[PDB]
Amino acid sequence: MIQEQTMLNVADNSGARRVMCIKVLGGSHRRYAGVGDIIKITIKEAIPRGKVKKGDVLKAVVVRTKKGVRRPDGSVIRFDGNACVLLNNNSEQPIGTRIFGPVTRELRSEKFMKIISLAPEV
Amino acid sequence: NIKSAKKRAIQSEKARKHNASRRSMMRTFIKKVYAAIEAGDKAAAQKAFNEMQPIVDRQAAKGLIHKNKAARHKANLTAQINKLA
Amino acid sequence: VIKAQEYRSQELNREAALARLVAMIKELTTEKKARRPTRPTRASKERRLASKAQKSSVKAMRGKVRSGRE
Amino acid sequence: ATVNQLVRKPRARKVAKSNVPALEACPQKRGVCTRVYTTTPKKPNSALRKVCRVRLTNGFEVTSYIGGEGHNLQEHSVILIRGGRVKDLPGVRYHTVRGALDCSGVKDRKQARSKYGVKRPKA
RNA sequence: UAGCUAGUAGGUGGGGUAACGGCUCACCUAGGCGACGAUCCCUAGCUGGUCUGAGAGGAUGACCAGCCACACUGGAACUGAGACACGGUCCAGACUCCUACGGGAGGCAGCAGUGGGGAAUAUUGCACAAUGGGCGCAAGCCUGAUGCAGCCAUGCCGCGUG
RNA sequence: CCCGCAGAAGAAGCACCGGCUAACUCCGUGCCAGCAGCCGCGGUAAUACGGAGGGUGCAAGCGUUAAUCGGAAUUACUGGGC
Ligand SMILES: [Mg+2]
Ligand SMILES: [Mg+2]
Ligand SMILES: [Mg+2]
Ligand SMILES: [Mg+2]
Ligand SMILES: [Mg+2]
Ligand SMILES: [Mg+2]
Repeated sequence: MIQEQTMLNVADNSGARRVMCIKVLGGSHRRYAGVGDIIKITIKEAIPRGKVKKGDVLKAVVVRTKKGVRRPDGSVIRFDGNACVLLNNNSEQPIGTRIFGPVTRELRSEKFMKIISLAPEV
Repeated sequence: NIKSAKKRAIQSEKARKHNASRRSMMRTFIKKVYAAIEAGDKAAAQKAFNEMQPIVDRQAAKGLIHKNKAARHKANLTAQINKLA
Repeated sequence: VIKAQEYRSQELNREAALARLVAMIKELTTEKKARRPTRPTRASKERRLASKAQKSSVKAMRGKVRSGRE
Repeated sequence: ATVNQLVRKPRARKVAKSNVPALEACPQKRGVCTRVYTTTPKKPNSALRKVCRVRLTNGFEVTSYIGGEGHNLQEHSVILIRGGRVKDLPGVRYHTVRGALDCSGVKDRKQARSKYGVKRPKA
């Protein structure tokens, strides 16, 4: 449930620190964003010499949610903080080089193979 | 972690384990002494001192500690002993 | 896009709009006059060369040279 | 004067500033020549000296003279700059080493050919 | 840049170092520094020297040698005669690359070299033949220290193009 | 390093030439193009520009631009002024 106006941490080293979800991509009047869901965000705060400056607008894929995905059996994984990985706005292609924090298996899709490799856990 | 001579990591950490054990032993005997000393009996004080003198002196001779450390320990501990009585 | 509402009647605002549009274009499309460069005047060049030559004369007779006297 | 006054507040050395700041103690600096045109000298010399406006590899955008008769310096030519005032155009405190870095030498300068960067007529 | 300082400045005691020492701790006192410039800010490795100069001085610290400091950044110890350690340990960190996805691994400010920077600077060389260096009783091995050559009119010096 | 080399034999450029600073003529250009360390040269005989000839000077180098000290007694203590 990463909807509009949701401030997100950055689970990689792109440069941002908090980014506001400004639109949930995919479908009309779609409200929320699970883990694998891509969102449109803007950088509400970036570190000084980051790869992206504050104010930019670009896509991002969620990787950690306070809500938590339910596994096929009924097991849930509720992180403590919503955080996403930045993506290029034309190619998916995450911007950052490293990736912090854990991730899940709902990320184990084609375009996010790079993310799931760089990611350390799950 | 480049050359051979990083056997030295083992050759040094094994020594550190043994050395820490020995230092803990030494200063536990010295703390026994100090406990006797603050307790209030030159009897127990000198008791611990006798049973600790070979310990500290041997650990000094073993190159673990330096002999001046045993010196200062024996000195001020004898001093505390005699001021208590 | 133009919003014309100052008058009290749509038949008046409907020409206020067209007036605003044509008056906009007539100056947003102007071809401002092109400023060609200007060259120093003949008399100014003559005064420059005059001063230059008088300075040349004084600076020439101001010096030291053994043309005549060996 | 007044050895006591000198003792209290001593005499000093006026640090003589450099008349080629963009060189900052470097013999030469390359530039991109963001402009290239002609400009008329000051009062007496009544001519059109060829000048350029360059952006060096040390951020110092400077106006630089263009030596010789004729050249092929353009908007994006990697050039090389030495010191030396023009004494004529107020503001030009530098030059260009002709005959290196895209700059051509004057046409077959027989004299001053080490300057103006022209190869020799092999004889 | 006119005030700064509170473990601060001392005292006593306890502790601690190889060693005295607020080194550290607990008390007692109000110290303690500061126009002879404290403090704060900018700059900088220091010296023998070097260049200039008549001399004082001015600029200065590339080579060689003496001393200090640092080892990707931050911190810490360990072992040790000696390190809080260039080619060791642990943690953290940014970066980068691997993977039997659990884990890792790395630190050219050594030589050579690459990319990059620049106006600008050289071989991914040879020998351990002397020298020194460590190891070893020693022979003998290791040594990109060195000794040599590679390259550049980069300086000084000498001879030729008659 | 040392003994034969049959043949000059494969081997001089660079700057300057108005004054400071030394070393001069012609040509072409004619405020143009250009030169310039400072003063400055250039409007038709230009010793200053470009070329040729010639001269001056250094030479396996020659100059240009850094950069420092000197001259600079222009931070003066030696060794200055009001
Ligand atoms: Mg004490
Ligand atoms: Mg580095
Ligand atoms: Mg290294
Ligand atoms: Mg070896
Ligand atoms: Mg001439
Ligand atoms: Mg005076």
